[PDB]
Amino acid sequence: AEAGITGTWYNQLGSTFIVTAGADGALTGTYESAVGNAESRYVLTGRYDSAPATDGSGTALGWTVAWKNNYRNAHSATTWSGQYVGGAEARINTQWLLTSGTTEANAWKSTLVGHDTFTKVKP
Amino acid sequence: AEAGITGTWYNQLGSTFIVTAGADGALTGTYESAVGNAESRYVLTGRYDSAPATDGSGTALGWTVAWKNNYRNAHSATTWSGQYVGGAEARINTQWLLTSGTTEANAWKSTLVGHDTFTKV
Amino acid sequence: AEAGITGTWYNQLGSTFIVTAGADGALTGTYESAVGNAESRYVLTGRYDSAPATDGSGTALGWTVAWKNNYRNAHSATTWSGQYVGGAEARINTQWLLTSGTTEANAWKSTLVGHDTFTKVKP
Amino acid sequence: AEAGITGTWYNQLGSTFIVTAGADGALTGTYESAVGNAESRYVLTGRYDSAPATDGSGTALGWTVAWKNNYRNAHSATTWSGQYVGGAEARINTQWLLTSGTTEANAWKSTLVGHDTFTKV
Ligand SMILES: N=C1N[C@H]2[C@H](CS[C@H]2CCCCC(=O)O)N1
Ligand SMILES: N=C1N[C@H]2[C@H](CS[C@H]2CCCCC(=O)O)N1
Ligand SMILES: N=C1N[C@H]2[C@H](CS[C@H]2CCCCC(=O)O)N1
Ligand SMILES: N=C1N[C@H]2[C@H](CS[C@H]2CCCCC(=O)O)N1
Repeated sequence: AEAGITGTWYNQLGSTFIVTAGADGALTGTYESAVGNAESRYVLTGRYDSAPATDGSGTALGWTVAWKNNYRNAHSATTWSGQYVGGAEARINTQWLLTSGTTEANAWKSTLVGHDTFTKVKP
Repeated sequence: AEAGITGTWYNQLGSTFIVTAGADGALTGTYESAVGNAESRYVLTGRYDSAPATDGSGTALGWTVAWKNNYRNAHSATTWSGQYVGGAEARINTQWLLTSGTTEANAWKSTLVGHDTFTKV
Repeated sequence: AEAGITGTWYNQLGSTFIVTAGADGALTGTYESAVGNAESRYVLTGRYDSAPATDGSGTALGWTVAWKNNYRNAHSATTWSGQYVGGAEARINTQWLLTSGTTEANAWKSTLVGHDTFTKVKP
Repeated sequence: AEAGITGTWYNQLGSTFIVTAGADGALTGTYESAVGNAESRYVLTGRYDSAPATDGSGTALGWTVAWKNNYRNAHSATTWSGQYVGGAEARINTQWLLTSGTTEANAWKSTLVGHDTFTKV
C-alpha cells in the first residue's frame, strides 16, 4: 500500500530515506547516507509492487540512488532490492549492490554487496 | 558516453530494455523480459551518474522494475546495478538482485542474484 | 587464530555448525541446517586466512556444504564468505550463495543470496 | 559429467584452477589468480554434489580460497558457488563473494560479488 511505505526511514547505519510512494507503483525521495563518499541528500527513484498479498507477505520494492548531487560526485549507484513489512513496527529489509564506474580491467571489483534494514519513524 | 544510453538494448536471454536518459541523471523507459513470470512491457525508473571520466570509466547506473503491470503481478522487483560503456560496441554490464515477497518463514530464500549484459545488437 | 573459530556455532535460523580450524588454514566440520531440503549433518570444508591482524579486523573465512549425505540429496551447494570477530561475544558474519544444479535454460534462477550471523556456544 | 571436473580450468580473466574430485564429493587442488592482490598458487578445498540428473542439470559445487600463502596474505577469502556442465565443451559457471577482513567501521563495504566462467580451454 503506498501509504505505509511513504515516510521517513532510517537504517542500522544511521542513513535517512524520505520517500513518497505513488499510487501507480512509483517511489521518489531523497536519501541521506551516513557513510561513503556522500554529502547531503540525493534524489532516489524506484518502484514497488502493489501486491494483493493476503499472506502476511512483504511487499517487494527496489530503488536506485546515483551518488551525484550539486556538492559531490561519487561516480557510483546503489540499488536496493527488498521487502517492506508493515504492522506496528514496519521494516524494509534489503540487500544492495553498489557499482562504481571502472576501467575495463578493473571491472571485476566494481560491485559491493551488503544488506540494510530500515525502521520507520514518521509518515 | 554522452546520450548513448538512450536507445533499445537486448541482453543474453533475449530481453529488451528501451531507455531515455534525461540531462540530470534520470532514467525512464520500459522493459520486456524473455524469461520468468512476466508478460509485456513493464515501467522502469532509474538513475545514472553523469560525471568526469579521464580514465575511460563506465557510467555507473541502476534501475528498478516491479513485476507488476496490467497483465501480471509476479509480486517481485528486480534492481540492476552496473555500468555503461560506449565505443563502437556499447554495452551495459550488470549484476541484479530479484526479491520476491515472502512470508517470514521463507525470507531466507527470497532473493536471486545474477548477471546480464546488454548491447544494442 | 584456529582456536577461537573451533567450536559449536548457531545462527539466527537455528542451524548448527561444528568446525575445527586446523593450523594450516583448514576448516572441516559438520553443518546441520534448520531449513531447506536438508536432514541430519553434512560435511563442511573451507579455509580461513590466519591474518596477522593488529587492527581489530575480522578474520576472513569461507566454507562450502554440498547438500548430499546418506539420507538426502538436495543437489545444491552453499558457500559462506564472511568474517569471524572474537572477543567475549564472538560472531561470524556472512553472506552466502546457494546454487542449485539446473538445466541450461533455467540457469538464470540457480543462485540465492542471503546473510547469516553465527553466535558461538562451546569450544 | 562423471570425473570430468578433475582437470585444469581457466576463467575469462586468465586465472587457473587445478582440481581433483574425490568419489564422495570432495574437491581439492590449487588456484592461481591473474588479477588482484595475489601471487602464486593457493590451496582450495570444496565440495560438489554427486547426484541423479535425468534432466541434464549441472553439478552444483563450491569451493573456498583464503588468499594467504607463503608469498602473500591479502587478508581475504573468495568462495565460488556454481555448477559444472559437461559435454564437448565443459564449463563451470560461478558467482563469487570476496570478503576482506574489515574493522567494524568498514564492514558495510567488505564484500565484492562477481561472476566467473571456467573452461578447460
Ligand atoms: N545507507 C547506506 N549507506 C551505504 C549502504 C549502501 S549505499 C552506501 C553509501 C554509499 C555512499 C556513496 C559512495 O560511497 O559511493 N547503505
Ligand atoms: N531479462 C532478465 N530477465 C530475468 C533477469 C533479471 S529479472 C528476470 C525475469 C524475472 C521475471 C519475473 C519473475 O519471474 O519474478 N534478466
Ligand atoms: N543455515 C542456513 N540454512 C539456509 C541458509 C543457507 S544454506 C540454507 C539451507 C539449505 C539446505 C539445503 C537446500 O535447501 O538446498 N543458512
Ligand atoms: N580468478 C579470479 N580472480 C578474482 C575473481 C575472484 S577472487 C579474485 C582475485 C582476488 C585476489 C586477492 C585479493 O585481491 O583480494 N576471479
